[PDB]
Amino acid sequence: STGSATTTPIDSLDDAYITPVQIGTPAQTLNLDFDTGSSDLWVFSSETTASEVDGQTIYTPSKSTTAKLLSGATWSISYGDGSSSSGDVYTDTVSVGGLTVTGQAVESAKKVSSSFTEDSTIDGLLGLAFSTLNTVSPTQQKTFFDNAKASLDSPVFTADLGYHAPGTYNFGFIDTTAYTGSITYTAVSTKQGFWEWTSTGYAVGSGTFKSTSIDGIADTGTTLLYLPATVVSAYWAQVSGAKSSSSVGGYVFPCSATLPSFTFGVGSARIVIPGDYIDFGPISTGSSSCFGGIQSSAGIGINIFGDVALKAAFVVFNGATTPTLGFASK
Repeated sequence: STGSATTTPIDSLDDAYITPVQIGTPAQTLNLDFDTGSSDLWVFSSETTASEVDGQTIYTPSKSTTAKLLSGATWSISYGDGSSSSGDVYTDTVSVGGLTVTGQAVESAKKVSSSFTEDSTIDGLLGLAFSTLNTVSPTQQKTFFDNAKASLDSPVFTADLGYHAPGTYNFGFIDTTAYTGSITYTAVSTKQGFWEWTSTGYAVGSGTFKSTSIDGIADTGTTLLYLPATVVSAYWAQVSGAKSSSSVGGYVFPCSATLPSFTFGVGSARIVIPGDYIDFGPISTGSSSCFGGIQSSAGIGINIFGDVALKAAFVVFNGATTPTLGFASK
């Protein structure tokens, strides 16, 4: 089997992407944030604290003839930005782009952090990291991908995120028309439960490539590119007037600037992030200070290849017995 679904930015900055997902019988379509950095499929629901729901579409398990309470199961998750959610668990039929999993754990939120409440466009998250990170207790649950894997034509999914435009998540096949050149594959460590890999270096604009190993995770659920302070300083030093602002919470730059590109290495291959992808716009409405799309990972504890990086590539998440990650230009 295969599936193919379009993913759409939630706003004009590509702050996140939402993908429609069918849950239950009859189908209830919710728009979920597909998240290769976590492993829980959770939704706003009829059980979510009412004051914490603000425009989201909710899953109502009592209206699904295939929903079943997973008795005794609870979940609770915290993301690296401080966002969180928790609740109980149902199993139900879940379909993405024509690919159907029966008995999928659908984690119903009883509580969500304000950061989720305020995102009216995001009805929940669909985790695509390794199932070892799943937070359901006392019986850990499998991701949608893990459940689908054996039925898929090939045990892979691909992320093809757009810049200020829709893109595609495919399951079970590689669309050879969706990228240019060849796909370069690189090793993955699953020890921490993430799609963790090692970039071979970087370049700033038209500068020379610096060969250096940068361990990080491929995280579709993180907006920006978080890299070591040395790398990030080297980038922003090429933008007149750019500076790290403690009050704002990262690097800002004059909105009048033209940003240089940023290149990262994948083996001997190179992925180029155009400068425009690194512009996250005014820090507040009407400001001439703009927020940068490349930020320091210092104090996160891990480097994160988020959407800024991933949307410059066609990315293969290869879930074979020994997982790997593939990147192609597009």
